[PDB]
Amino acid sequence: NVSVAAYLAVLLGTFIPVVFLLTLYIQSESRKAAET
Amino acid sequence: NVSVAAYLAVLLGTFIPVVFLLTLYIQSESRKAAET
Amino acid sequence: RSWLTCAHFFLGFAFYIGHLWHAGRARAAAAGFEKGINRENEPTLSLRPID
Amino acid sequence: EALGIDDTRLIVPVILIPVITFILYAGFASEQDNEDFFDTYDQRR
Amino acid sequence: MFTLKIVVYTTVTFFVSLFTFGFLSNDASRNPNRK
Amino acid sequence: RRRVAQAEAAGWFTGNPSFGKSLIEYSEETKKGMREPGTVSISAKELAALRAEAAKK
Amino acid sequence: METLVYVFLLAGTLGVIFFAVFFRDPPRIAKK
Amino acid sequence: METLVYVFLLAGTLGVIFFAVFFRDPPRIAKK
Amino acid sequence: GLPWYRVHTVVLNDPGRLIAVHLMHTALVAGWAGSMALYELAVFDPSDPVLNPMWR
Amino acid sequence: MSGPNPNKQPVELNRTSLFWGLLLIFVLAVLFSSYFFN
Amino acid sequence: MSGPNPNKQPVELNRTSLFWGLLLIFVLAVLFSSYFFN
Amino acid sequence: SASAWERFCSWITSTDNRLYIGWFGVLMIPTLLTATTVYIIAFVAAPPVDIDGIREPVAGSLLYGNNIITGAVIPSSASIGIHFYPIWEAASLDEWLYNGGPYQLIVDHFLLGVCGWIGREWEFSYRLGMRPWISVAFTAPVAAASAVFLVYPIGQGSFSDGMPLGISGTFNFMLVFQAEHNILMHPFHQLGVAGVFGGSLFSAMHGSLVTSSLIRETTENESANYGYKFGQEEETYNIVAAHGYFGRLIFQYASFNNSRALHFFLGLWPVVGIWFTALGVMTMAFNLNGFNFNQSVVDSQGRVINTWADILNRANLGMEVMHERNAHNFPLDL
Amino acid sequence: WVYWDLELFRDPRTGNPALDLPKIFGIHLLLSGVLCFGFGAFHVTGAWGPGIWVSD
Amino acid sequence: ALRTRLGELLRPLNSEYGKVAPGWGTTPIMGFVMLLFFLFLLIILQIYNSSLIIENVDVDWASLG
Ligand code: CLA
Ligand code: CLA
Ligand SMILES: CCCCCCCCCCCCCCCC(=O)OC[C@H](CO[C@@H]1O[C@H](CS(=O)(=O)O)[C@@H](O)[C@H](O)[C@H]1O)OC(=O)CCCCCCCCCCCCCCC
Ligand SMILES: CCCCCCCCCCCCCCCC(=O)OC[C@H](CO[C@@H]1O[C@H](CS(=O)(=O)O)[C@@H](O)[C@H](O)[C@H]1O)OC(=O)CCCCCCCCCCCCCCC
Ligand SMILES: CCCCCCCCCCCCCCCC(=O)OC[C@H](COP(=O)(O)OC[C@@H](O)CO)OC(=O)CCCCCCCCCCCCCCC
Ligand SMILES: CC1=CCCC(C)(C)[C@H]1/C=C/C(C)=C/C=C/C(C)=C/C=C/C=C(C)/C=C/C=C(C)/C=C/C1=C(C)CCCC1(C)C
Ligand code: OEX
Ligand SMILES: [Cl-]
Repeated sequence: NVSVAAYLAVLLGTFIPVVFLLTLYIQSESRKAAET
Repeated sequence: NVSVAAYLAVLLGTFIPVVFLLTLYIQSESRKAAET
Repeated sequence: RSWLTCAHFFLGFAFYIGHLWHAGRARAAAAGFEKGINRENEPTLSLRPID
Repeated sequence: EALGIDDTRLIVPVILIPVITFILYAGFASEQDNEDFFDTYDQRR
Repeated sequence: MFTLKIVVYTTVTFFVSLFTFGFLSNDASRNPNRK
Repeated sequence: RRRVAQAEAAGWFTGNPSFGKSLIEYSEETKKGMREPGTVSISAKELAALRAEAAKK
Repeated sequence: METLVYVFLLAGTLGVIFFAVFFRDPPRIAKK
Repeated sequence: METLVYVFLLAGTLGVIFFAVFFRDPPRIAKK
Repeated sequence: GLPWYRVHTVVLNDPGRLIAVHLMHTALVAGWAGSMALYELAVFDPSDPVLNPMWR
Repeated sequence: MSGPNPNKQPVELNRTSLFWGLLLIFVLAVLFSSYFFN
Repeated sequence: MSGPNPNKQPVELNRTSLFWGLLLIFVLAVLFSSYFFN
Repeated sequence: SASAWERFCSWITSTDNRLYIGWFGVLMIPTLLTATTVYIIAFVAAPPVDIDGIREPVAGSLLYGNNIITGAVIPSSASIGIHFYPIWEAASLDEWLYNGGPYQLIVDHFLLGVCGWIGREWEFSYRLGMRPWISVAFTAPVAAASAVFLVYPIGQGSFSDGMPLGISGTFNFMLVFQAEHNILMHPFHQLGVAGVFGGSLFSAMHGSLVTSSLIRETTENESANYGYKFGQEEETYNIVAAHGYFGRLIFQYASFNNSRALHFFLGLWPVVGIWFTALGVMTMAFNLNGFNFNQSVVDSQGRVINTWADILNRANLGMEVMHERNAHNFPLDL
Repeated sequence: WVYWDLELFRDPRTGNPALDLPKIFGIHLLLSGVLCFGFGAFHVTGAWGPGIWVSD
Repeated sequence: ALRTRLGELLRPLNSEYGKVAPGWGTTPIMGFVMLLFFLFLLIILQIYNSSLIIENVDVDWASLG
């Protein structure tokens, strides 16, 4: 039916760049908040 | 043999708290860097 | 044989422990810091930080 | 079998390397004072 | 197997020689209370 | 006071100004004074020029 | 194929140990 | 079981849209 | 700053945001109930209630 | 020497960029999930 | 009103805590991977 | 100005290295790195080992169907015994892998490395001008590792009886040891259990007493750990307050007034406990087993009334008749 | 990364961090020529090396 | 800027940043070499394209024998 280990591909390829963007945004927001 | 979808369990349960800790550390370091 | 072997293995290990204790204390008493670190001149405080 | 040596070629490094280390150590020791002291250890280096 | 044996013998002799002639090199003087 | 000396000269107090301080604690300083001991304030252009003159010829 | 996951986890743990040893926060005395 | 993954991805996209609409950065004029 | 294990104590003296986080937790629990029911309905076989009931 | 590198620069990501990146990644996952699975 | 909440506090995580958390999560994964897989 | 050997000795014994090497480290670093390398590669990919010598190999590596829990570096063959089995004493490398030579390599290098670690702890205690008895404390886990890796094989005459370098192998070692020596009834193992339980009790007690009486030096919006500054002169917690709390908890001289005596007790209890349990394993290597209270209660006629020791004996018999299948051709296990 | 401020990387004339890219290219081209000549003269030809895969 | 043995060894190899030859320098001979390289690439491209057939040069799998 549906090939396995594609769940890993879809979920990791969704998570890792999302993780990267969330980390960047939180880092930038905290740097702005500390600038004040 | 080895049950599938346990790869998802192991890898996501490894990544997500690691992601949380890395985000916390980077956020704290950038707040310290903008405090200066 | 079991009694002799076990007793003398016990005593050999115990006297290795004694050797380590007394060799360490002999070195520390010869160098002169067997009673503790001198507060006025602490050797670590005069070293560069390691990291 | 002394020191586990079954081939005579094994004796060459086992004897040779300590000789070179002793040569370096002997240079170090010839740099020293080498007279008797009355103390628990020698503070001269 | 002999080449590996002689390499291992050389390495063990080298490190044991360093150990032996390092502790002979006035190791008790190498303390912060010297001089 | 004799132990903050002989340690400041040895290299302590410099390098990691925010080591044993919390986020709020380190934010309270670096805004009302209390610079890192053993360090001075210098502009980036002046520091770059000094590093250029140090490596001259 | 789970052997790869085991090796990855062990290597990640060893890398964490390596970074905790050599890239640690340098201890300094504060001017309190 | 991939239907669950499809639904999760679609719902995540819709949640991103929701947060981009209602939790956006409020536009303000600067004092330049 | 606050440690990672004390991040939720900011709503300790803020009743409105305490109600907000309680509402968020309630929404998460209700959503889990709904999604769990949907998944169980997706994987349930009602053909034989005698030898394959819901607890099997 | 080992200390202040003059080339150190801060990194920013405003909320608009965060939302664009989230939308891009989620839409790419939606698009390519059907092909990874089959 | 909608604005500065007085209860806003910063959140910190020093490098020691980061390394402890990484070690904890990786060791837990090492421990429980054998049981999740079987 | 100095000789090359003097500069080499100054670098080896330098306190400016990130990790102190020292002369004991000269022996320690290569041995520990060799053991670590062989252990990693043999845990990942090593062929099964005929541990019992009966041509029935046991798989221990990850590539041969093991997880982290069941994986182990199998002890050497019973045909080898405690004969010295390096790589060059085997006809081929695969013969060395079949007979468990990696176990001997790892064990020998690891024991040399931990002896070097003891010596290196002494050495960097000496270079810093501190008292050198942390190595005496570290001798206890080294004693236990030696007892389970070298002494027990020496007593039983085979490196196959040493503790396997794994987790399930460790459990198998414990079960066979209980079956053949009844270690639970051995008073030295009971002293070791008291040592570890008391060490946990005293670690928790000291930690709770120090954390309970911390001197207020922080605000409500930060961790209490920042009230202590690294290198401060004053004490960070009220020793008198903790002493008073613990005196009123049990009785007024159940506490240690002296912090130095308290910390000596902290370092003394589990070190002595582990010393005693390691020596107990060393003595049971030569078959000086634990207490035997089997059939100690009889009635007026003489019928055996069982005790808890007899149920323990039944469990030990269950483990005894099942361990090392097809390796026993004789009734007794001498 | 730790030891970034090597004196080799700074221009003796100006002091700013600079790279003499034409001469670096000369050095790298000479190294690549030596490597290519060695590969083709010893590895491929079998003078000192295994050779390459040749099929029918 | 710390000074090392290897750094002092390689210092003359990175010491002439911005040093140029005045005028056009070696540009004409560079263009001649580029023209030769263009002709060579054209020749081998047309050989691989079988637009240029040379004696004893059979661009074919069968030439392996
Ligand atoms: C870029 C050109 C190139 C390439 C890709 C190869 C590729 C190859 N050659 Mg080859 N060769 C070349 C040029 C090249 N050669 C030249 C110019 C010569 C003439 C000198 C040769 C002569 C030659 C011989 C004689 C042989 C080969 C062989 C091989 C094969 C195995 C070697 C290998 O994989 O090494 C991979 C190497 C690495 C990945 C490097 C890692 C090394 C680590 C870092 C070791 C570290 C040690 C180092 C000293 C640092 C220690 C200190 C530190 C801890 C601080 C491989 C197909 C062998 C063969 O036939 O294979 C079947 C063989 O016998 N070659
Ligand atoms: C590995 C080969 C190689 C490389 C990379 C270089 C690189 C360089 N040489 Mg050089 N050189 C080489 C070999 C090489 N050399 C050889 C073998 C000789 C003979 C000894 C020379 C002789 C030489 C001289 C005499 C000079 C250089 C110079 C230069 C520099 C400037 C080049 C320039 O202006 O580009 C000009 C070209 C471009 C900017 C762009 C070209 C883009 C092409 C034309 C596009 C083509 C695309 C098109 C689709 C192709 C279709 C055709 C195809 C289908 C057939 C540069 C660092 C000059 C310099 O600075 O000296 C230090 C100089 O004066 N070289
Ligand atoms: C969206 C809301 C989420 C929270 C709501 C909670 C309730 C909803 C239930 C969620 C169900 C998730 C687990 C699915 C069940 C399962 O795994 O076993 C069923 C199968 C068993 O294998 C199968 O096995 C079969 C043969 S056998 O059984 O192995 O013998 C064979 O067909 C094949 O191998 C394989 O298909 O597992 C799978 O193969 C599918 C992989 C799991 C599906 C991915 C989950 C996607 C959502 C995760 C989101 C990440 C979280 C991030 C934080 C927001
Ligand atoms: C059958 C009998 C013959 C065999 C038995 C021999 C008895 C052995 C003990 C006697 C010898 C040791 C004397 C005390 C040790 C010492 O260093 O004194 C210094 C202090 C004593 O009091 C401190 O003494 C100090 C004064 S002074 O300098 O020591 O004079 C004082 O300043 C401080 O306040 C005070 O706390 O050390 C201590 O506080 C530790 C006291 C307990 C240690 C010995 C008791 C045994 C505990 C169990 C052993 C571990 C078993 C674990 C197994 C699970
Ligand atoms: C959907 C949501 C899914 C996300 C949920 C999960 C994410 C949360 C996971 C985070 C847990 C992190 C805890 C670590 C965070 C961490 O440790 O920080 C250390 C931290 C430091 O304390 P302080 O108060 O000094 O903190 C300073 C602050 O800056 C830290 O925020 O202390 C604690 O947090 C106390 C807990 C001790 C915990 C000890 C852990 C060590 C365990 C053993 C490690 C393995 C041993 C191996 C050998 C056997
Ligand atoms: C792995 C693990 C860790 C250790 C414990 C334990 C072993 C038990 C195990 C438990 C893990 C936990 C706590 C899992 C939690 C799962 C949860 C909370 C799942 C809930 C998901 C919520 C969902 C879908 C909500 C869906 C709601 C939607 C679309 C609403 C959309 C709408 C809104 C937003 C506006 C109005 C219109 C409409 C359409 C109603
Ligand atoms: O392997 Mn281990 O423990 Ca020396 O005895 Mn016989 O074998 Mn088996 O039984 Mn008892
Ligand atoms: Cl038998």
